[PDB]
Amino acid sequence: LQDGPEPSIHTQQAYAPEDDFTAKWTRADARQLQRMSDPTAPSRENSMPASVTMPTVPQDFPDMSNEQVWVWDTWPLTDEDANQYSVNGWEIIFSLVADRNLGFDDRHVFAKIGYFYRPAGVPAAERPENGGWTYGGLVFKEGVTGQIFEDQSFSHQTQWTGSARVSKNGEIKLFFTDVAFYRNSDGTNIKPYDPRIALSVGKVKANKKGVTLTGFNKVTDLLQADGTYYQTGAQNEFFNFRDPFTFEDPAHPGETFMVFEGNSAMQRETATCNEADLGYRQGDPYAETVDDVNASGATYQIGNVGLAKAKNKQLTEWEFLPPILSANCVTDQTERPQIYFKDGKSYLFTISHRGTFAAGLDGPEGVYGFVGDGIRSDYQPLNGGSGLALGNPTNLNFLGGQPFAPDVNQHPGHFQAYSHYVMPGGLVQSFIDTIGTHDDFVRGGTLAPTVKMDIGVGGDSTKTAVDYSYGSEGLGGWADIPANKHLFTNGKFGVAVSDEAAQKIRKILGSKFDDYLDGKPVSATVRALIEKLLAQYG
Repeated sequence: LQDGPEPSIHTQQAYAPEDDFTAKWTRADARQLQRMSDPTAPSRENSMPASVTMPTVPQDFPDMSNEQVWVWDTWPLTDEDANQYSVNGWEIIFSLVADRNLGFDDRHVFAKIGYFYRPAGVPAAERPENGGWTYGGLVFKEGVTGQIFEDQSFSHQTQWTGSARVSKNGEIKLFFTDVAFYRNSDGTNIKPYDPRIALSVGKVKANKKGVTLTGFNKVTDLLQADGTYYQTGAQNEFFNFRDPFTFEDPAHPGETFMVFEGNSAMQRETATCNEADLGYRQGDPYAETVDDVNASGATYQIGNVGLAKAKNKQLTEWEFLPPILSANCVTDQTERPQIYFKDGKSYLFTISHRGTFAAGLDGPEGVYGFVGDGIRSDYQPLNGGSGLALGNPTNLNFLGGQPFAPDVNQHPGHFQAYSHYVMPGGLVQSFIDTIGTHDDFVRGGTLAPTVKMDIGVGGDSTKTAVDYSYGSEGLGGWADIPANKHLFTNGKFGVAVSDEAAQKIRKILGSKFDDYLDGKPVSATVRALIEKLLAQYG
């Protein structure tokens, strides 16, 4: 470690979900990122430690849709424990997609949700190089998602990132960010954009030929920024509010929660930070003062992670709770939060950009993570108090550049991955933004290879380490989003089954089972036979 401030003291102690306690990712904590960087690291080489750095993705990569669409933020079908699902023999994922004719950086304001599917139960050695995914098309019919907005004057209307909860009958509750924009030809705002957390219910139809979705005809407006906990358009027209992830906390059975990205609810140009945001230990010769930080420009970076609680079992109404993490004077963007449970801990994982860090701070693109003894706790930022769990290869000694303009001295993998999502067993999937150098670089718009991050190394819950023996030197399969639970369902009855049971069921039963799963009527005798067999494994 290079000389610099000690990290902030955190206890990991749990509070009630309803308590007004918000953990801080402090300036002291984040300055550990500079301390971890090797200052000797020569041009275009990685300066961050290998154990918290994503293995390098090759610039020669396959495209998952054969270039039919641009693909980025992607998510599996999940249950309340974040297990990932196949339905009737098909792994299914949702992704943000855009018309491949657009410049990659114009994707955001024309984003739509589509889906991919592939056979479940295929060993890695038998899977196609590109992941073996088939593009299923768009989820929503034209015009459906605009229905929640009173002001229909929008210039752009998009579907942004969320999650998808699957029920045993193959019903899906798709949580997503429904966004209306109001812009001039030149890209400037008329009035503030309007991002909302929404739900649409639909259903999987799956047979031998493939997967189609029904429903997704109605959208329920669930949440919009409030102004007390989560910043609004009036407080800051470029406020962040997006990315719903729902789950059950083992410590609170029978409730459903949601994390999402917000911003601390301060008036943009009146925002300030205070001592706690800084978090320096008494006496530290590297401590900063509140006045200095308030001077620096850092008060414009006030990202947080929110919590909400469902007010019914249908998940159609929610209540805001106080934020669980704030990054005031640290970063603008604590994106795509999820809660991951392991060894009796709550791990909050989030992603952030290099560019969004406050003045005086810096770090790689990628996964930042926090650990604690509850979903609301005094979270301990992982790995030396830094927060860094999985950064893209980065020379922190040189400028970051941008995915559309790489710096001459920067690692060509600086923007190789984004919208990372942690899957069961610490497997991390992400999409490729840019790979290459100043004058020879390519855009991705397809998923990277899945990698493996071991969480809680050496008995120490605050430490993570990349497993470089996974796949081919740390790189697993292209777009590998594997299911660990397997639904069989006729659309009414269903069971969720393990990998091994899925295999045995598919082999034992015959074509009447294929009819059953396709929703065709069968005799009561044949049905009871099928369903009694299933029930043994659910």
